[PDB]
Amino acid sequence: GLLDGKRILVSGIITDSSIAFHIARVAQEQGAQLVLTGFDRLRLIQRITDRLPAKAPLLELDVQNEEHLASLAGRVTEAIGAGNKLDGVVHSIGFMPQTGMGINPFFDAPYADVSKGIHISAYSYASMAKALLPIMNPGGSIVGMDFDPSRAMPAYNWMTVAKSALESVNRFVAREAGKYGVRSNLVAAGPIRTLAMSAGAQIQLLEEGWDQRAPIGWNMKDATPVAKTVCALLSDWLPATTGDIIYADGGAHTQLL
Repeated sequence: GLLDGKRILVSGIITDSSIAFHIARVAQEQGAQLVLTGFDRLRLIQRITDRLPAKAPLLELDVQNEEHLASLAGRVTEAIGAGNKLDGVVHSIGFMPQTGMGINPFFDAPYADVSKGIHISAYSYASMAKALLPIMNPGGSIVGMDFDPSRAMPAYNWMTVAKSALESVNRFVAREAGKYGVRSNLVAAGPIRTLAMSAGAQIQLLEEGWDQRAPIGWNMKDATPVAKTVCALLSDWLPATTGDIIYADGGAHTQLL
C-alpha cells in the first residue's frame, strides 16, 4: 500500500477514460482514502465514480466559481471527518474553447475564450492550492497534469500557452505550499485517448512520432503509466522534489528523433 491511509482529493473525473479516473483507481488499489470533485454533469459523474474499486464522497467543484472554492475546505473536512486533514491533492483539470484549439487559426481566438481556458487550466491550480493548503498535513503533495509546452506544436495552440502558464504557477505554488511542509509538482504526460481528445494529419504524426521518439515506446490507449507516476508523487518516495515537472511520456521529450 504505497498510499496506505493517505487522504487524497482528486478532481477532474468526467468519464472512465479521464486520466483522473485512473489516478483515483490506482490510488485506491494502493490504500488511499479519496475525496472526489466533479464539475458539471454531477449525476453522470456519480455513475462513473461508482465503478471505482472503493466508495468515495463526491463534491461539486467548478473552479471558476468563487463560492464553491470558498466552501471547499469546509465541505471536504465534513466528508473526511473534522480533525482529519488531506495528505494529497490532484488537479487533473483542463479546458480551452474550440476557437483556441485544433484547426482554428491561432490568431482568431478572441481573448474571452483564451482567458477562460487559462482560468480553468492554470489559475485554478493556484486557487485550489489556496483553498486546500489550510486543511493539508505536512509531508503532503499537490499534483497537477501537464503537457510539455516548451516547444510549439500544431493544434494544441492556446492550450500550450495555458500549460506554459501552469508550469510557472506551479513554481509559485511550491513556495506557498512549502510553508506548510507540502510539495507541489506537475506530471507531464504523453498523449492519451480520453474524452477530451475528441475535441488532424499533424496530430496523428505527433502521436506516432511519440511512440517512435519514446525509447520505451508509448501507448496512447494506456493511462496506467501516468496514474502510477502521479501516485509516486503523492507518496513519500519523492520527498525532496517540489516546484518541478516529472515527465511520464516514455522519454520522448529527451529525443529529437
